Amino acid sequence: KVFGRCELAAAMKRHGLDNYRGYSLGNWVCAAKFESNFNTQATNRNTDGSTDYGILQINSRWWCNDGRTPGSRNLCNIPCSALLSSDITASVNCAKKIVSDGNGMNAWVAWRNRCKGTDVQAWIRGCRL
Ligand SMILES: O=N[O-]
Repeated sequence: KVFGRCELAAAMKRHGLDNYRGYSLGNWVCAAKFESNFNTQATNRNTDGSTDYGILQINSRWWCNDGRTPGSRNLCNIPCSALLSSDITASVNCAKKIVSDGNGMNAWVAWRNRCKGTDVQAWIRGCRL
């Protein structure tokens, strides 16, 4: 499913991401835009053999099992295909564990390079929240 900007913002708020670990809703919307273009079916292979999955591009090196990343971890205890659902519950719950892991949102390269230090509030502008 390809989410609209305000539709995603509302689902993320519903799921409790707004100000989670001090990151405002705009940060998560900005990250999702640049990681997956709001597409739940997004997948990208990494140079090391692992793969990023879903709207928040969660990677199989640590977080999920995709049956093809030998010697990796499954810290969110899920198949990576669960991250590709039209329902973002599994992605949001895994994102909460990632952001709590010590490095905050710097875990997302696209956030660090494209969202961090910018006016992220612009991403929830005009939305009925
Ligand atoms: O993602 N472990 O194959």
